[PDB]
Formats: sequence, structure tokens, C-alpha cells
Amino acid sequence: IESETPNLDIIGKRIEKIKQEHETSWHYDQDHPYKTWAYHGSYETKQTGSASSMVNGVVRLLTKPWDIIPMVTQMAMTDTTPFGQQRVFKEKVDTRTQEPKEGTKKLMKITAEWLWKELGKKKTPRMCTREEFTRKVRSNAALGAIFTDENKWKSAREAVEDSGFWELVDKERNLHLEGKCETCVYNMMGKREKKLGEFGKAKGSRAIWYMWLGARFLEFEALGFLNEDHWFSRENSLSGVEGEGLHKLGYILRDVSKKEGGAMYADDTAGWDTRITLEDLKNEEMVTNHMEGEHKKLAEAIFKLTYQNKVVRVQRPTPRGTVMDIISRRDQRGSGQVVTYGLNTFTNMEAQLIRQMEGEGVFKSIQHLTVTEEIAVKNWLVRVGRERLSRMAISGDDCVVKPLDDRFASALTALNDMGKVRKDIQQWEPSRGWNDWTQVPFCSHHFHELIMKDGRVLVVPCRNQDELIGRARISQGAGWSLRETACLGKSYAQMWSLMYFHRRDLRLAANAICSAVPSHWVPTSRTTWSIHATHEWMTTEDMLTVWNRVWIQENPWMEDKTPVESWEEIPYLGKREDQWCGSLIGLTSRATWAKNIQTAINQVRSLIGNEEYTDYMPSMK
RNA sequence: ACGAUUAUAUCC
RNA sequence: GGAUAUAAU
Ligand SMILES: Nc1ccn([C@@H]2O[C@H](COP(=O)(O)OP(=O)(O)OP(=O)(O)O)[C@@H](O)[C@H]2O)c(=O)n1
Ligand SMILES: [Mg+2]
Ligand SMILES: [Mg+2]
Ligand SMILES: [Zn+2]
Ligand SMILES: [Zn+2]
Repeated sequence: IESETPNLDIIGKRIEKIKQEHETSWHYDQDHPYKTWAYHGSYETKQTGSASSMVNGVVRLLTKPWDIIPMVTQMAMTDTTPFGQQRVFKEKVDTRTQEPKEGTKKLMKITAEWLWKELGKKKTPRMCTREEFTRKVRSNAALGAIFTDENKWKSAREAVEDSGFWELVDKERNLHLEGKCETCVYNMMGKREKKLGEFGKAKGSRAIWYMWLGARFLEFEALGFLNEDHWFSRENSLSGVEGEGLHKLGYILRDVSKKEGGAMYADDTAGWDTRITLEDLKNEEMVTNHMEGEHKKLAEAIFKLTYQNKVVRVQRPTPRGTVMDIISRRDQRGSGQVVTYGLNTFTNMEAQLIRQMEGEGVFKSIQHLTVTEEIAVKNWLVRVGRERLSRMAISGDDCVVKPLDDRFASALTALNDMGKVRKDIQQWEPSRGWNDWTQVPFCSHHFHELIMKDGRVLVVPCRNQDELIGRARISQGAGWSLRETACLGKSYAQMWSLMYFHRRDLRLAANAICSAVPSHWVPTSRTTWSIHATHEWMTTEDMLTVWNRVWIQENPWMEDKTPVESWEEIPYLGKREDQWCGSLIGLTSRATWAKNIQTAINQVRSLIGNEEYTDYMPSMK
């Protein structure tokens, strides 16, 4: 029922080309685990990825009360080995979403058409240039070379400056213009990030899919305009937040909460990219209806031949050593495509609008839309669609919706039938809604209204303190380190004083870390540094300069631009709120840690060696 | 060898 | 503008 039906007239040449370069080892394993993906063959390969973690000695030594807290100490780097990847693959990528019902599809298509038109009122699809690509791509961006003709260069920078790289692009750009595709294949790797381990094992996290550099240009050429012209900015899309930094997102939530409506809902979707249906992809492609000429053909080539027909190359442990599987999947979002963020935001705006529609009873059944319901839907979009859009903040899969009323919480038949099944809740269990916008999660944070001593008001980002301390105590790599990650620890402290200055433990811990890290060191990478013989790196005073720059000078929501003169003027959350968000104030282990903080600082100093040190601790009493 | 999109800090 | 670091989807 759920097996994948490949279109070999479209993906056929790609698979043959991969096979041709690997005839020595190409077989057809009949023990392949793929249940929902078409499988095409395997061949020998070598293991890539990692599952180890390095300890950040300076931060661990300075956060002792948290040694006894498993929400801190179980933090690890993810497992990006093929073992780690196949786990994630069996858990979430190797799944199938049921085709939505005919009423759902009519609802999605109507809404997507109205959305593309609203997004396009003040923007125009356009091609992007090779010069634009050459200026944007990082010099060390992955080449991701699939075939040997593509493995000539040592960096993306070198590749983009060779006319031979652009000859490969031209060969394939010409195929796309005829409607054929021969080289656009996805690499696959696991996302390296920080995730809580369980049972002494580091966990995988997610799949990252990337085509080779030439195919990524071709993506960019046809579809980069969604990003480069900022289609999903809040100004253009009403719901998006593209371009707004994390720290300013609380200001958007406060404005959404000014609206009249029900609770504030922020239902996460479980494995959003794996739940993108071919219906979703075909509604996304409707942007080509606003294109012309050569552009329309290149976009359509990308959507049809590379997004709706993906050939993937993924590693897999097998008792005879690691192999590489050549699989294929017509739906899903390939997390790594140029459209990932933007089209995730698009479809998630479309899904939330529909859920709002269900809540208001515009339509009543997803099995079929009556003509009078199609009329009601279109007239609803015309009448209120733009206002319903502004009741949302949507950053790809992450969303906050303040609906008209709380019928939303139990309006789940369209949401579930589109595949957008909520995380950590039953299919038909009503949603949990916040009636206080400062408690709403959005992009892994919530936001507090912080009154300053002037009486001015900041909105500041905040999360459970154990997540922050956990992440600061580990890094990529292996084993233990002290000197090699001291500047990294100072980097974390700088983040803490700028974004979470309002948490007592974090502001104490940050000053302690700065007091312990040699003050003339400057990071040149995660594990390397240089010594400015006469400049101190990021003293107290220029940390306070950064704080005033971000929260006052450049803060559009701060009218009075009067600087703050002293770290002691910069306030904290109220104690109860600090505690509610994981503060250890009130615990005796923390009062001890604090009272004796200079001892631990002097201990780290001695372990690092004889260097010049500065005491950031008098910034607080 | 190291995805896309984006913010901030730093260094050049 | 680039690189690094961090963070977010
Ligand atoms: N490093 C990342 C993280 C996320 N995303 C995109 O943003 C979507 C939503 O991100 P998130 O909600 O953090 O992950 P999910 O895939 O939803 O996984 P889960 O919610 O199960 O943690 C992902 O599906 C992915 O397509 C991405 O491109 N790159
Ligand atoms: Mg999700
Ligand atoms: Mg989130
Ligand atoms: Zn192609
Ligand atoms: Zn908080």
C-alpha cells in the first residue's frame, strides 16, 4: 500500500550514471531496509560521520552545581555515522503519508493559489545570476561531487572560478531546458548538533540532503528569488519572520497577542520535511504560473525533475562494511534544497490558514468540498485571509497562531489529513494553548517583558536554563579539552550576557568564564587562537557596548536611545520567573558555587597556565 | 570532507 | 565584503 512507485523515465539516467561509475561493486541487496523508498542498488563506500563529543573544560569546571542535573549532563553531539543516520531514516524518513482526501486537496490548491497571488502582489519571480551565486556561496561550501567529472576542485571558491565547472552546469542546464535531468543527485548526511543522549548513547537527529554545487546553482538560478527577494518577510507575507533575528521575535509575538482571539497555539509538527506530500510539492510549484519564458522552464525542471523525483545516495552499515544505497522518493522536502526555509514557511502558512478555516466552520468535511463551500472559502480568503495571516508568526515548521476563537484547538481533520501530524499529542487530542504570550515557545525560545530601571521595556529571549548550560559544556570533537576551548567558552559567555543577561546564574557564570579565560586570546576557530599582545578581547566595557548596540541603539522597539551606563543597571527577571525557567537560585549548591566562585576561577586559571587574566566579576556586587 | 535560509558577535 | 564562532528553521 505504501511502497514507492519510481518514474524511471525521469530518474533513470541518473541511476545508470551512478551505476556506471561503480560497476565493480554495484549489486542489488535484497536485505535493504527501505520500506517506503524505491531502492535501486548499492556499492562499497567508506564510513563518514561522527558520534563523539568533546567536553569544554572551562565551562564544566565553572558550572559545578549542574553536574548533578541530567538535563545538562546528558547533552551530546548527535550521531552522524551511518548507524546514526539509518536510525533516523527508519524512525522518520522511511515513512509514508496517506494521500489527502479530495476535499483537502481542493482546500490546499485554492489556498495555495490565493497565497502565491498575495505573496506576488509586490514581488515578481525572477532568475538569479551566476555572479549572484558566486558572491553568495561560501568559499568552503560542500562541492558534494556525485560523479567523477565533478570531483576536480578543492573548494567551492576554486570551482566557481573555473570555466570548466560552468561547462558542467551548462550541459545540465541545457538538459533541464529540454525537460530532462541527468546529474542532479542528493548527497545525504546527518545533522551535527547538540541533542540529549539516552542510555549512554548519542542520538541521531535528522537527515541533511544536498545536491552537488552545480545542481545547487541550478536550484538557486530558478528559485533563489524566494530568498534573495525576501518573499517570506513579515512585510511581504504577513505571517513570516524571515530576516528578524531570534532576539526580536518576542516583539512579534507581543503584537500578535494584541489581536482579539483565543489562546496562542504553537503546535510543532513531527518531522515536517518527511510529511510534505506530493500535493504539497505540486502546490508549491504553482509559483511557476507567475513565471515566463526560459525561467518558467528552468523552475519547472527543478520542481518536477529534482524536487518531485529525488535520487538519493545514503550510507548504510552492513556486516561486510559500509555500503551506499541509491534510493528514490517522489515526495518529502529534501532538507537542503534552496527552497527549504521558504517553501516550508509557504506550506505551513497554507496549512495554518486551513486549520483556522476548519475552526471557523468555513468548510465542514475534508472528504469533499461542496461548490457552496468552495465559494465560502474563496470569499473567506478575500474577506479575512490577510487578517488571518497576520494572526500568525511562522518560521518554516515553527508557528504561533492566535486564532479567532478556541474552536481551533479541536479543528484537526484538515491538519491530520494534510499529513501535518502534531508532535507529542494524540492525533485527535485537542491542542494545548497558551493564554499568556510570554510563555509561548517559538524557535526554541519564549519571551519575557522585562522592565528596566528607567522604566523602559525590553522583550528578551529566554529558554530553560539547563538547555543553555548543557550546550555550552560540549562541542564537536572528542575527549576533553581546556585551553583549546577556552575562547569557545568565552564565546558562549558573550552570548549569555547579550541574550540571557537577565538570568542570574547565566550572568554570574558568564563573568566567571570570562574571568578564567586568558583575556588577550582571540578565537581564530573553535580550537585555535592568536594572542593580541596589547589588546584585551571583549572586556566588560565593550560587552556593555554590544549590549547597548543591540538592545537600545539598533532596537526598533526602543524609542529612547539613552544608553545604559553600567552592567548593574541592566536588570534580571524576577526571582520567581528566573526560577520557573530553571534558575538554581535558592538551592544551597548554587549559594556555595557563587560564594566561592573566585576559587573555581583561580583553579581554571592555574590549569590553563601563566597568562594575562582580567577579572570580569566586579561588573556585579 | 563539511545543506539551504537567517540573525548576532568578533576578527580581518 | 570575507572568515570564524554561536544560535535559529
Ligand atoms: N537544521 C535544520 C533544521 C530544520 N530544517 C528544516 O526545518 C524543518 C523543521 O525544523 P524542526 O521543527 O526543528 O525539525 P523537524 O524536522 O520538525 O523535527 P522535530 O520537530 O521532530 O524535532 C525541518 O523539517 C527541516 O526541513 C532545516 O532545513 N535545517
Ligand atoms: Mg517540527
Ligand atoms: Mg521550535
Ligand atoms: Zn538535473
Ligand atoms: Zn523564561
